[PDB]
Amino acid sequence: IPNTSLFVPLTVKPQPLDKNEVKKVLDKFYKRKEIQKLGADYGLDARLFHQAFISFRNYIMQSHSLDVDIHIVLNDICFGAAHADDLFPFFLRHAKQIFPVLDCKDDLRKISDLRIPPNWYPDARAMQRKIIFHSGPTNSGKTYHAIQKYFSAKSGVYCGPLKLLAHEIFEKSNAAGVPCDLVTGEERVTVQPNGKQASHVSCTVEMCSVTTPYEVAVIDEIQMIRDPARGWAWTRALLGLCAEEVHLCGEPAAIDLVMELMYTTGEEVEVRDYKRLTPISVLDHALESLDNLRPGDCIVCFSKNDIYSVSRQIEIRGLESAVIYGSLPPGTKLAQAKKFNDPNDPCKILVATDAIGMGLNLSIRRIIFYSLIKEPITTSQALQIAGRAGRFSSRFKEGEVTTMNHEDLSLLKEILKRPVDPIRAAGLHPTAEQIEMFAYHLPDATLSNLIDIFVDFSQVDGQYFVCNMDDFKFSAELIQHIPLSLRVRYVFCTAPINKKQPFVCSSLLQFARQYSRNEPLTFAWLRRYIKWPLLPPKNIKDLMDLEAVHDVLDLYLWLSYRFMDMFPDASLIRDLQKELDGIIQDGVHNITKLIKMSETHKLLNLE
Ligand SMILES: Nc1ncnc2c1ncn2[C@@H]1O[C@H](COP(=O)(O)OP(=O)(O)NP(=O)(O)O)[C@@H](O)[C@H]1O
Ligand SMILES: [Cl-]
Ligand code: NA
Repeated sequence: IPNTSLFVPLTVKPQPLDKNEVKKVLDKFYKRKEIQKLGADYGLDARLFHQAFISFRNYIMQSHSLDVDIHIVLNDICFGAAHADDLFPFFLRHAKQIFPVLDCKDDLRKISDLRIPPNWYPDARAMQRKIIFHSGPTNSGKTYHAIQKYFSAKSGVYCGPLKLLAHEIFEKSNAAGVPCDLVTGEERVTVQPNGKQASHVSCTVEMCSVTTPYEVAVIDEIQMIRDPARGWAWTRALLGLCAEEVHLCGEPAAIDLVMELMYTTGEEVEVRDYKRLTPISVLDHALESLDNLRPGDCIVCFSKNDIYSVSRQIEIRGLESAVIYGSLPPGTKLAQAKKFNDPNDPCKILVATDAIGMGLNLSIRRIIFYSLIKEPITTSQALQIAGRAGRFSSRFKEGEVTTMNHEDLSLLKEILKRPVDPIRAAGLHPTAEQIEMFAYHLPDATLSNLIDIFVDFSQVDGQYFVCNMDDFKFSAELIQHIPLSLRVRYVFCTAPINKKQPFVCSSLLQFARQYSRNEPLTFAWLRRYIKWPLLPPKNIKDLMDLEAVHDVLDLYLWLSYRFMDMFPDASLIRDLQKELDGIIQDGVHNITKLIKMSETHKLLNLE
């Protein structure tokens, strides 16, 4: 069972015998089928047996001094007083220092046993919870029902997939006369001047508390429970929120799994179905040509190159367009959204990625898929994107959907109507405590190696899977040379970073390094580090750089809530970040000039 390729051999350096005879004894020992078979009984397969033997022979041949007990046995084997198999217990103890996993396999199994996840949440197990799955398309009112139920409860928590949604529900709750706190990875707002927690809170799903009683919880986008990297946060909220009613919102493809899980907790599931609030239809004609653009059009693109090329093509036609993509800061996304939505603003076309699928209220008359390749978009993605046309909360009473090119149109019709398979399993991840206990057993393993050994030893029930830890392992490998305690290193490797931006990676090293030296990262120090003041961008690469500085400031903020004394200046950094969002916001308003500079001065080819 255990994958022995994951074991990185530790070095055991060398500390009267005939060394030529001993070698002969060693070489025969290695070759005895009996000895190899006894090796395998103890977990030494061919590779471990081999690697332990190489170092064992090495240690014996090169040590100036052996322990007395092994010395005597070698003397006695050489001189006929002992059988050669008597060397085996020494070889085994040697192997166990080369490969300490061989000394604690049962222990590691127990530590990484992830079966019966609900037992991890004794507070939720200790009370009745009823699960209500509000199932339906986007724009069906499934979310509105859950959220109103939340607004009317004496206490409640909303858990969303996106920071923008946590903000939005926090703003709506307070505007509706319901005191509501905000908890995201980067921000905590306590609205009550008494500093006490409000009885409603709006959070990103990873930040929800599983030890706080609530009358009502809402878990938005429940199907993200199968997300390969993030699904674990949805499993944790679904199994662990101590709410009398747990309201779920999402697609019907998540229902069967939810029922399998809630069967294991003995909790009732009530499904409530919703239909689209307004009409929607797919057209018989492609857009075919950008000449055919009309106010309220949204062209959805699957690469940033298409975003640039399309927004510039639109400009050269004498039209303005708004731009939305995932890595924009949130004040920019909102400012672009507001220009596009304002009927009296002549900017009336939106060029956006699939980031518009959730978290922004957009008044879109017609979705035009620019292409259908991201590999083709999935039925779920298409339906989420499509359904953004004609939202009940917009002035468009009906929605339209089409593609740009005519060949794509029946492919789109086909994708949209194709049945979606039930999702099959819920994500789990190793906790900080589990990895810290692994590290006590295997204190010389690197953290990225411990994660792989944990995953390999772990056991899960049929309805779960262990989430991907590639991001976490990339950070671990980046900071592996910095001295940090296990629990601190774990937190640093969980900070969410875009590993494709060198300045973000350089910043994580810098923050980890200063932490390790007890050197607080102050506002003044950070301001010089990012070379403030930063200037308006002149081209796309300048914009990308600003966005990368904005993410570094997010990294500082994320860390400040885990390490307050070493990142003590969060308010001041937030202020600086808001000035940087303003600069990026003006640059994005002017994005067609940045793009024109990139193409015409930098000669970048956008297609
Ligand atoms: N009864 C109602 N009165 C006023 N507005 C409503 C009502 N029902 C729904 N809405 C609005 O119509 C839009 C769609 O509702 P709903 O489908 O519950 O939300 P949604 O934003 O599409 N969910 P998502 O797919 O997660 O973005 C939202 O702006 C709602 O706040
Ligand atoms: Cl490490
Ligand atoms: Na524009």
